[PDB]
Amino acid sequence: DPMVSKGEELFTGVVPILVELDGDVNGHKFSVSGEGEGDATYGKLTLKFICTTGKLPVPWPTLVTTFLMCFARYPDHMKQHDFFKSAMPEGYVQERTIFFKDDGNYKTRAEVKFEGDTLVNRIELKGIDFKEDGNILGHKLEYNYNSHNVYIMADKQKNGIKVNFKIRHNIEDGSVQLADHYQQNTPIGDGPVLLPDNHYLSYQSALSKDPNEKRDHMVLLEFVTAAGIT
Repeated sequence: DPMVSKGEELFTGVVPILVELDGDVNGHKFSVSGEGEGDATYGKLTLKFICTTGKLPVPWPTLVTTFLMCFARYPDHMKQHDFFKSAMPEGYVQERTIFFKDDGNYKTRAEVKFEGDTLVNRIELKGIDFKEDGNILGHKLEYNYNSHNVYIMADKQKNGIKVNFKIRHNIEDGSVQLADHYQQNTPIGDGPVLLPDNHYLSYQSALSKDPNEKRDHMVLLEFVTAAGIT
């Protein structure tokens, strides 16, 4: 399939990644840069993020979803359902609203695209209605992360996809902070794209710290595999 060949041919080896985020949560401003690499053959991403403005005013884990679904491993039987790659190199727009239960919300807009050989994820994040002493602005979320299925459906009328999922962030007292994600993706280009049958992506995420890093930061290792169409 000459289509499966193209956007796909972009992802067959290891691909450098750049991430840039401009954040304002309750008038708390911040910027984050990230660098790393994706190997979609194995559904694998390794990135390190740095708050370049000092202290991150929210928990790092609250940002993991926002900080690259084109790096999912789609099984051979499922290649015709990989929207993310199909949109490349021109890229796509990924927009979210993420509702933190009993707290504020983030609204994000991202452009995911190639800049030459580098895959680039440019983000703007606005958070509003947060509690200064909640689990988010009060930094009460543990530095870890649970595995999660993400359910993808076609959005045929917007020539793109809808993604819907919940993330439970562990709180220090042992309870959980629910973060309800609503997502929409649309191609940046005017060309054809693969619009998938309902399926899901399985996410495993591991959060760590660089022992030689003084700045406020996050090392993220994600494995992501498409499933749910046998």
